[PDB]
Amino acid sequence: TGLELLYLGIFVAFWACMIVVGICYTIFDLGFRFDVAWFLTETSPFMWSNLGIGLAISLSVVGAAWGIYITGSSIIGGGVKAPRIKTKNLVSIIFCEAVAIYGIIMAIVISNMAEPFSATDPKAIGHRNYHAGYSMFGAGLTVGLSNLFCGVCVGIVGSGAALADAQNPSLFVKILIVEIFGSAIGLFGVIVAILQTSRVKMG
Amino acid sequence: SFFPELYFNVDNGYLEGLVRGLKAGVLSQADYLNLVQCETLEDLKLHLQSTDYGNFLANEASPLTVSVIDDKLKEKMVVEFRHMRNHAYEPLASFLDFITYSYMIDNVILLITGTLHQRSIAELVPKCHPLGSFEQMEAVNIAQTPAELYNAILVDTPLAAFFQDCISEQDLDEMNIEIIRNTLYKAYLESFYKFCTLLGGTTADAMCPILEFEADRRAFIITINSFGTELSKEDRAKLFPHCGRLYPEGLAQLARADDYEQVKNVADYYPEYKLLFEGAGSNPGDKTLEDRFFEHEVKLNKLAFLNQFHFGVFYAFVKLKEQECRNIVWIAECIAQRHRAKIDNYIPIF
Amino acid sequence: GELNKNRHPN
Amino acid sequence: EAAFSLAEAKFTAGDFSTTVIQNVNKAQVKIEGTDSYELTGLARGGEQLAKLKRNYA
Ligand SMILES: CCCCCCCCCCCCCCCCCC(=O)OC[C@H](COP(=O)([O-])OCC[N+](C)(C)C)OC(=O)CCCCCCCCCCCCCCCCC
Ligand SMILES: CCCCCCCCCCCCCCCCCC(=O)OC[C@H](COP(=O)([O-])OCC[N+](C)(C)C)OC(=O)CCCCCCCCCCCCCCCCC
Ligand SMILES: CCCCCCCCCCCCCCCCCC(=O)OC[C@H](COP(=O)([O-])OCC[N+](C)(C)C)OC(=O)CCCCCCCCCCCCCCCCC
Ligand SMILES: CCCCCCCCCCCCCCCCCCCC(=O)O[C@H](COC(=O)CCCCCCCCCCCCCC)COP(=O)(O)OCCN
Ligand SMILES: CCCCCCCCCCCCCCCCCCCC(=O)O[C@H](COC(=O)CCCCCCCCCCCCCC)COP(=O)(O)OCCN
Ligand SMILES: CC(C)CCC[C@@H](C)[C@H]1CC[C@H]2[C@@H]3CC=C4C[C@@H](O)CC[C@]4(C)[C@H]3CC[C@]12C
Repeated sequence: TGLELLYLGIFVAFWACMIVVGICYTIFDLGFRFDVAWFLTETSPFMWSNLGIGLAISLSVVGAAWGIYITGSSIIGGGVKAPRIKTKNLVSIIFCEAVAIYGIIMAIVISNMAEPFSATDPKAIGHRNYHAGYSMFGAGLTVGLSNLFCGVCVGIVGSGAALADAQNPSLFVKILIVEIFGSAIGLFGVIVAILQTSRVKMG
Repeated sequence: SFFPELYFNVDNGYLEGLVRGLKAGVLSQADYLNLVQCETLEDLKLHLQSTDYGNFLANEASPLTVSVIDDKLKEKMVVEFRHMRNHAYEPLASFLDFITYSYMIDNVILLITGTLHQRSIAELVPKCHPLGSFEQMEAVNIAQTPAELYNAILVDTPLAAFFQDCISEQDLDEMNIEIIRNTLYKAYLESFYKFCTLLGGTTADAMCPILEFEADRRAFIITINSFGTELSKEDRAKLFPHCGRLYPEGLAQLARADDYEQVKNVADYYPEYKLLFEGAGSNPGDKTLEDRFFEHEVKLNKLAFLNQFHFGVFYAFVKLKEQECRNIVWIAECIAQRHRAKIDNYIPIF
Repeated sequence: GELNKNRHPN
Repeated sequence: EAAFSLAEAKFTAGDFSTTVIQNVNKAQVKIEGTDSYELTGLARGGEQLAKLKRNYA
């Protein structure tokens, strides 16, 4: 757990620093320097929107790959003695890959909402552009993380179903239902993302 | 929870699937009945060829003997376990090594028994269990010197950690070989339980019950078998593993125990063991205590397969196939000796 | 069984 | 009956034949009380092996 120790140390140090910094800012009457408005406003909307698109695609692909290998290891381990699995259980893999597809689609649906400003002053950038950036980032986060969790869940269920299939053929048909449920979450994320960027308009 | 789902299959998913596929080949109840209905060991081989075993026994000589069948079954199990081990990574490799320590502990006892009685160590290897083979050459060509053998164990054997329970090589000639074996097994079981607990997650959940039952049955049977012997209570209590569910005041009561009635009273506090003791009539014609413990062990190993992302599946498969090999050998013995009446004493699996 | 003075088994 | 008891013992105690044949020591029956196979089934063998002894006795 050496790497876990490093991560825990970094996390604890960062958050102890944050606690002490917040205490110092609040107590020394220097709260006006902790402009969260300035951070959210000066930071370009392009950063938020492009991070949103990149996450929408990359986290979806990460979940798809996670599920694909989680279920493919089990498929190819079980198929050594029951090769029929390789034929029937590809559906599990399909579901995992489906996740990634949603990703790209949402990426497109988000990438179509981008447009330059020709402005730098926050009053000039405006509520419309700032909300467009924030909502593209939020939709990217929603789709990417929902797809990540859905892909991992479908992969776990598919590995379970492949291990069950290796011992009784008549079980996969009844375990796929779980995968279907596990797939729905992905769709939900997409829907929410589509609702978040429905009225988004940069320019 | 430890979330073994996310990362278990990275290194061990293929082996998880492979060992479950192997477990799918353990004889079911119907196969056991089919083998029970055989008349001759040749017919036993015929009925066994239709199972996962296949042609493992076709090469051997036509005049089959129970020893040949047992040797072939042991060889098949050893080959399967070795193939699984060779494809396993660091954590699962350590787990499988811990599994093999159980047989290494018997093999080292054989080695010291032969050396003390002045028989060539190289001539004892054939009788050692293959899964605990001492491929290390430090414990070979020892020249029949117990001190050299002890140094070889300490230097070039994973049992060096368990041999620190002893104090010196003189103990080899001091303590009875059975006491040495039981002390080594106690140390090995405690180390195995600690390792499984450190692994945590589904591994600990699905493996600690099996080791706990192992410790409890070790305590019960060491208490029951040592009543009529010179093994004193103080020395007896040293052989009780501390992993079991009897550790608080249970092992102590067993150590103070002086009769089978007192052992039954101690077991009464634990319903899971109360049932095993109740069913163990121990009179001729019904299951003995050891058979009831075998049934419970098989049950625990079978339940080890309801979990998915854990290493306990490998230990469960090894023990289940060991029991299957013993069942097949028992059926062959009943066939050869024409004692059909007891042919049902095999413990079914799945 | 027994091993005699010459350790010969019986 | 003794042979079947031996098979039943091998069922539980495992391969104790080598252990029995190696720890010979001194003869308990002659033509003594010098028992040498006590604790052989201490952990697993137990009653079966004990029964086996009785039968062969
Ligand atoms: C160990 C793992 C590797 C590290 C990973 C984590 C990295 C964490 C990142 C740290 C950045 C923190 C932001 C720094 C800016 C805010 C500083 C602040 O609040 O003070 C200035 C604020 C504002 O200052 P000001 O606005 O009056 O100053 C004028 C403005 N400047 C300086 C820019 C010209 O308040 C003070 O003036 C406080 C003065 C005292 C300093 C107190 C600092 C707080 C922390 C001190 C102890 C360290 C905490 C950790 C404890 C040990 C580890 C657990
Ligand atoms: C167990 C941990 C040990 C405790 C100490 C932990 C490390 C903290 C030290 C970090 C280095 C900072 C040293 C001071 C640097 C100079 C800063 C400066 O100029 O100050 C101007 C700041 C800000 O400016 P100002 O307030 O002086 O100016 C007036 C500003 N107006 C008008 C708005 C009010 O104030 C000071 O004068 C601060 C002086 C003391 C600062 C001491 C460090 C703060 C953190 C202490 C730890 C907090 C937790 C305490 C409890 C812990 C218990 C476990
Ligand atoms: C570890 C998990 C997370 C929880 C701990 C860390 C939370 C915060 C981490 C982010 C960095 C720091 C954020 C705060 C920045 C300071 C903002 C500021 O100055 O404005 C304050 C604001 C405004 O300050 P102001 O100076 O503008 O005052 C208002 C003045 N008028 C109205 C005239 C404008 O007011 C507050 O005090 C809000 C509370 C938040 C600030 C304190 C942060 C708390 C940090 C944790 C320690 C809590 C103390 C008790 C410890 C025991 C806890 C159970
Ligand atoms: C706990 C006390 C207080 C600590 C406070 C200070 C901050 C934390 C610093 C670490 C303190 C604990 C000591 C840990 C040392 C590093 C981790 C263990 C050793 C190590 O790095 O070696 C291996 C990784 O290889 C490597 O060397 C790779 C590591 C380098 C990667 C750098 C990239 C990360 C940069 C940080 C940003 C990411 C933030 C994520 C939250 C891991 O060893 P093992 O576990 O395999 O073997 C077991 C034993 N080592
Ligand atoms: C016990 C644990 C601690 C619990 C306590 C809460 C800790 C939360 C940590 C955040 C910091 C504390 C919140 C209060 C301080 C906010 C900053 C006030 C400073 C200030 O005056 O800035 C205004 C702008 O900030 C603003 O008005 C910003 C408003 C938003 C503040 C809150 C945002 C925090 C981040 C939340 C992220 C959540 C993520 C969820 C996934 C000025 O502006 P002005 O209009 O006067 O400008 C005039 C320019 N000429
Ligand atoms: C080691 C890791 C955890 C980070 C280091 C902790 C950080 C938060 C601390 C350590 C020393 C601190 C500095 C100490 C002194 C001053 C002078 C003061 O006039 C402004 C703040 C400033 C510049 C502090 C900023 C915050 C600071 C850099």
